Amino acid sequence: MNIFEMLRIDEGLRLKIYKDTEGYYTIGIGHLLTKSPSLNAAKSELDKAIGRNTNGVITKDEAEKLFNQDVDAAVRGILRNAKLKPVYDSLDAVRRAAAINMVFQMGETGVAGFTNSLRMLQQKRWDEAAVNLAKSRWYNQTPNRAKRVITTARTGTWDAYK
Ligand SMILES: [Cl-]
Ligand SMILES: [Cl-]
Repeated sequence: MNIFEMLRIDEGLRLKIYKDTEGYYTIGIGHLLTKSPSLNAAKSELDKAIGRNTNGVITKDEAEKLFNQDVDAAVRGILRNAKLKPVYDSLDAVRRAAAINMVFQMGETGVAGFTNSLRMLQQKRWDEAAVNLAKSRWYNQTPNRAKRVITTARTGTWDAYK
């Protein structure tokens, strides 16, 4: 298991513009296109992202390209973030995959927020970070995926994904 296969499971793959859980226009593997209510602002964002006139439809390859750029951007957002980096640097490789999952889904600003959990993760207080992470909108909105990420953080194993 790795961060790519982990996220591919959690986000699925979709070759046509679609709406995410929050109602936002998305495509491929969890690639947010826009928060605007326009299928047209979205077809616009999509085209600019792909470099061609897609008509709201992309291939596996294009989707994978987006995916790769987004995992890359999550990692880099973590490493640049003064709040995130040290927590991240302190973790093992499995747990790191979890942090990355969180960032890809909710953005660096969101996670950077989770102050208390961050502190407990760093202190390697596993059970408690898991309890605190659950007290969030995130968990309440997408509980099964959140449970998977949270077990990954708690345990340091890929159990939840096998
Ligand atoms: Cl992009
Ligand atoms: Cl879910």
